[PDB]
Amino acid sequence: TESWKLLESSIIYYEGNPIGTVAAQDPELAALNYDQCFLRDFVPSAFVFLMDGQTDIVRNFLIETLTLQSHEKEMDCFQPGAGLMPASFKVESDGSKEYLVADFGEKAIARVPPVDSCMWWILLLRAYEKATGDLTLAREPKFQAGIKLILDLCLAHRFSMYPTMLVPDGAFMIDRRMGVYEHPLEIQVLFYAALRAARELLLPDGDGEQYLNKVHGRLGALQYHIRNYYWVDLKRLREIYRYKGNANKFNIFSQSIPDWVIEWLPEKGGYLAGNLGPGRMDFRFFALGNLMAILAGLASEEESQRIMNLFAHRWEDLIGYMPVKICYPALQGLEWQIVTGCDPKNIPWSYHNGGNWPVLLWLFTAAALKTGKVELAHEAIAIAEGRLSNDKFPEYYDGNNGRLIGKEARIYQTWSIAGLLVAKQFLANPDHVEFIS
Amino acid sequence: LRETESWKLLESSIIYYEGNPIGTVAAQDPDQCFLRDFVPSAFVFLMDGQTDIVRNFLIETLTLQSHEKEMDCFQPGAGLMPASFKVESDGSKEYLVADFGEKAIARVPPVDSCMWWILLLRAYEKATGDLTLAREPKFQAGIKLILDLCLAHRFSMYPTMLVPDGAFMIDRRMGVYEHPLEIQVLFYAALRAARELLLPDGDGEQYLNKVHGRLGALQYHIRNYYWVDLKRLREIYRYKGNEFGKEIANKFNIFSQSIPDWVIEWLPEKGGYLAGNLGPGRMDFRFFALGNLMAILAGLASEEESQRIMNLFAHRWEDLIGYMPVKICYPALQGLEWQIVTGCDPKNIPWSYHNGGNWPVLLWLFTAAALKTGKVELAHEAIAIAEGRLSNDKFPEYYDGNNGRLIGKEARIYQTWSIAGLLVAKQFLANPDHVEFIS
Amino acid sequence: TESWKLLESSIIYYEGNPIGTVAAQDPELAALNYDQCFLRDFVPSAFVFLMDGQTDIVRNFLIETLTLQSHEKEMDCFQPGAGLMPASFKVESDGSKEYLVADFGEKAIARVPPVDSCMWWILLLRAYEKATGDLTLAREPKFQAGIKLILDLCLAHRFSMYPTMLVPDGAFMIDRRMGVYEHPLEIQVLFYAALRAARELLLPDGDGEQYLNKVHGRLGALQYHIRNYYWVDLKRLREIYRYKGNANKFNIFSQSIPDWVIEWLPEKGGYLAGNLGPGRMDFRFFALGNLMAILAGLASEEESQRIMNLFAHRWEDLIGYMPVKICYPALQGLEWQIVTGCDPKNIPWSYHNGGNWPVLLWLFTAAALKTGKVELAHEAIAIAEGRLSNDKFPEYYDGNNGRLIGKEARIYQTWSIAGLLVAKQFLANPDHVEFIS
Ligand SMILES: OC[C@H]1O[C@H](O)[C@H](O)[C@@H](O)[C@@H]1O
Ligand SMILES: OC[C@H]1O[C@H](O)[C@H](O)[C@@H](O)[C@@H]1O
Ligand SMILES: OC[C@H]1O[C@H](O)[C@H](O)[C@@H](O)[C@@H]1O
Repeated sequence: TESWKLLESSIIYYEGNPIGTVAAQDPELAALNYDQCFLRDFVPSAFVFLMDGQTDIVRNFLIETLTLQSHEKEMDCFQPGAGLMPASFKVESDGSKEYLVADFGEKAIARVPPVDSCMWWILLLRAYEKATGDLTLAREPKFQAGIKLILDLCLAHRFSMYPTMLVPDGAFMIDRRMGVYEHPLEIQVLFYAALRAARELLLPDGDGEQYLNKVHGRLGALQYHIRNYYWVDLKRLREIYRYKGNANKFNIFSQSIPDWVIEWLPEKGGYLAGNLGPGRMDFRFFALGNLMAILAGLASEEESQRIMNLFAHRWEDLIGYMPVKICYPALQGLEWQIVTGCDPKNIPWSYHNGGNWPVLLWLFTAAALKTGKVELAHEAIAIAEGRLSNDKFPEYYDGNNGRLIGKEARIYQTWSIAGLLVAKQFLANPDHVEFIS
Repeated sequence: LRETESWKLLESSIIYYEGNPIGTVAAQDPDQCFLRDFVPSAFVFLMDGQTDIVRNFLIETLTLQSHEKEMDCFQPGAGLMPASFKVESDGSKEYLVADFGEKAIARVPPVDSCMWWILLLRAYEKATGDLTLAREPKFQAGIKLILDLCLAHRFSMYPTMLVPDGAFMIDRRMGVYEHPLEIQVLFYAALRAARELLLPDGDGEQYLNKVHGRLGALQYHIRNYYWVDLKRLREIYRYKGNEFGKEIANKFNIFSQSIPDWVIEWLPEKGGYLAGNLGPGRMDFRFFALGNLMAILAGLASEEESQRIMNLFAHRWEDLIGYMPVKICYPALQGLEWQIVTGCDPKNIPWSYHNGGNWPVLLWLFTAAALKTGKVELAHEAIAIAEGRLSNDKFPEYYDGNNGRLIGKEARIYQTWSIAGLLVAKQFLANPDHVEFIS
Repeated sequence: TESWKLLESSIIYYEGNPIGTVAAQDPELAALNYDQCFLRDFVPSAFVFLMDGQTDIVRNFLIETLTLQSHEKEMDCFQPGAGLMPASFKVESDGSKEYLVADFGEKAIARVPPVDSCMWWILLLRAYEKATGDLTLAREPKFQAGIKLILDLCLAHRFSMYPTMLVPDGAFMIDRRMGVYEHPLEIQVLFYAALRAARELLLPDGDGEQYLNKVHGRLGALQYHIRNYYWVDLKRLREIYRYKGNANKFNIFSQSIPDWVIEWLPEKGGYLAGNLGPGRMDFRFFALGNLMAILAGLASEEESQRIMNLFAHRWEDLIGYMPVKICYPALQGLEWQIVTGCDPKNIPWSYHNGGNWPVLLWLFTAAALKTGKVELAHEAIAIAEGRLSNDKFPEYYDGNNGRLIGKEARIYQTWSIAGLLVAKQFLANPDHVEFIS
């Protein structure tokens, strides 16, 4: 079919071998960095290849990125943690020899750190092991060392009383300044998910035993903290609205609860908030964080049900014309200005700021399946299928309900293409959902 | 239909000049004849068969054109028609006095008045069968003088007609300057009429050549650049800014971030409309009813395009028709935009008058367009709504509010074209062949 | 000196001959259309060459543009008036042959019409005749025909009761949407100035006699209308503020007089307003319109004095760090949005919207000289000289007082360079001011 053929065209070969897929195949626009392979972008590609049985590419991807981990990465005589995985890479030729060049954030726009990338790497490594049955790769000293360098960076002692992870703005899939600084849901959910993965991956050698305990320790803390403090429902909103200023551990002034939240939430709906920090709660709903919370089992069974109840009751908002809304609602007017620095790629209901992202369909489908809401997966896929092909698989969609093709969206965006495929594969064989859960 | 209340108010409205009927007053609110206002009145009379008044009207208004008018030490184009005229008595004789814009509030020029004159002449012709009138040397000269002004050479590459703000039914500053839809549509319609009405005799062939050239360029321009639907909207939203060259998509440099949020949500999948205005760096996305409805009747819109406009009305019935047909334009300018665009004009406050008001007269255009596209149920529902209020409300000039719940703030009562509007619409409904006069 | 050498480098040769100067010599930025010769840009260049005695270039410029007038210009099967001069032109090669390509507005951004260009052409033709003493050029049938085609376009009967000229937005030096639609001062002043020029240029043959009368007729009307209706001073503001709604011929609601105007105007200051139309008066101050009104003698003697009194009392606003402010004040916030269509090149105090333009120094100097305010010319030139060279002659400056180098300004902008030169030439020999007056 059309989609498989596009996916194969996106494949990047290195020394005769396939090692990844390009971000997009848009002929008209500037190559920019979309000719590169992004670690976060490759995940849904990997899943298609894993399910198809052609696993070489995923193995090689993991081997090459592990080697990139060891590359030299710096800006102005300062090195980040050694475990840092890159945002993306591409294949360059100096005459006859081929070599890999990575962007670890020293080339990236706004110099954002690709914090979710080392998380996805660990998750994908686990996904690869479960899908193939190849235990050989994770056992090697190289990979054990690489997992450990990541954990060193994650579990490093920081100035905080909480087990969450502190990041600058634009740390995850949202790579632009969007007020997702401090402790955004996505990073915490993926952090948790990566810690869970690390348990089966870490060999319990003398050194490893030290790591597994730290992992198990943080997993517990992290789950308590996210479920008790990030969780939002009407019951919880009533509690927060009545809190005293200066029980409230984060000093939330109830006048700082938005109007829209109260009217938006159905009685049986709920979700994990976007962010938590001193004097601050981000009541914006972030899709990927919430769906992965379901998949990774971070959310409880009821909480998972309440999230899908929320998608059901607020379908136009969160799915509309193109699944899935990245976050809701959009920053608008002056708020857009202060929070994003007048970032013109993120105008209201566009891109990170309220846009609709096809790739997220694969997470929505998995999470719908895990919670038994099959009808919702059918409808979301039906919606996506009706437009994507005709629209040439746009990177994103814009507007309250995703009616517009994204303002600066690239066409033939690989994870949009891969997102649809993976969602159809899950629908055909729901047991494959185990790989991401 | 002559026994009915409306007809009686219409007969009362008639102005007489030396024992001859020449027009109708704007209102009988407890005055003078506006050229644009007379059109619906004329339509009722012609269908009923009283044509002497329409004929006399065209004669008298043609004579006024030749009158010498000036502002200060400068005189404007010879072919300019007046906004209105009235009968002032010497005491010993009756004579006609005209307002060509030199007496008008805001000193605006009535461009549409000339348009409507030509259209009414054709309307006269096609209803009576009388060809003699338009063929008279006087009328040929009159038509030509109007064409001289419309076909005035331009500095720009736009085949549209350049005008100042408030140059049509909206006679007050409303941000309708430059290239407003209504004017372009009536311009097109006036050119069409000029194809039949003009004689190739003498200088006639030279005029027909300029007319035919413009009709094509103008039709192409409006359909390709003013037309708005989701498909087209998606293209514009993805335009890159600051494109320079002969072959480029964004010829008018529209910045997508400037496109309002309401438009995206307002359009139905199967609906569409022609934009309010188009100029350098600007697109007015406001829906304008008279321009859009005339674009259907004059055949300026294609068949599909005409269907897609009526789909919009149906899908957005409360916004466009609501309590009183028909919303003059949507949406209202509000807050700081109303200030900047209208100059804090207290008569055009949000959802009032020109700025989002509902105007009875527009019902006849809506009915005509409904019939022509075969959506009769819409004309019927529209007439039903209007019929239920007007008589009781004493036929107000317009209505105010998002949906026209309020009677117009400064609306005149017993407004003639409000009355005529309803009569015309009913006459079209009874005999849909009468729609051929404006098409 | 540095400036002469830069000016010569800008010179454009055609078939071995110099025919004009490029807009800018900025190496780093995209060539765009700044590699072209703009008719409005060439004027201050021409003046330098006229004063230097090397006049060939100006003669050839006029001959070539006259030929361009006769070129085919259209968009979508519609032709503008035959007299339309182009915005700009450049030299192209098809192998060995060289040919001229013009932009008449069918290539221009936003499709703006270069209405001021045919005006400057006539003015420059007159300037050339007076400076050189060459009466040969304007007498030729070609040039008489060309002047006449322009007049046909200008004096064409339009739907208006006034003698002013109706234009779309972006018709003059301000080539972007800036609320200068309808009847902007600049067009009216230049129109007047061009009509005055046409009197000495038009041969009084049988055909010409018909033209001269129309010219003389319009000159009178136009001057009355501009002086009586556009003129602004406190006396006039008091009159307008007390006007009744619905004496007031343009229906100006006194609540639509801005606050800033009243406080801004000194007792002995005055100016010609930016625009006049139905229900509308643009109280913004536009520099070029006002200065040319002085030069062309459109303004009276006292009115000219009151304009310079205004520059003197409001020097920081209108001159500040870089002469001269193009218009004051800037459109801001929401007003910028509605009026300019969120045009990012025209953000507040930037470019057309409140920017400071070096080129305008040559008009300021001429107008200061004509009115006897020599000290003001010295100071304005002193100010300009201190920055321009070091800044590499930026196209424009930004900010309330022109502290910033213009946001997207090109460097080595020819009319910035030429502007300074012409202003120094005028200061050295004030009798040369006659050429533009
Ligand atoms: O498609 C590759 C990249 O595109 C954009 O930069 C997205 O914001 C980022 O999340 C993605 O990884
Ligand atoms: O009824 C006479 C006039 O009334 C109002 O002024 C309307 O704005 C105008 O369109 C109409 O022609
Ligand atoms: O410098 C050439 C051109 O540059 C910019 O486009 C200016 O707005 C314009 O006035 C000038 O003619």
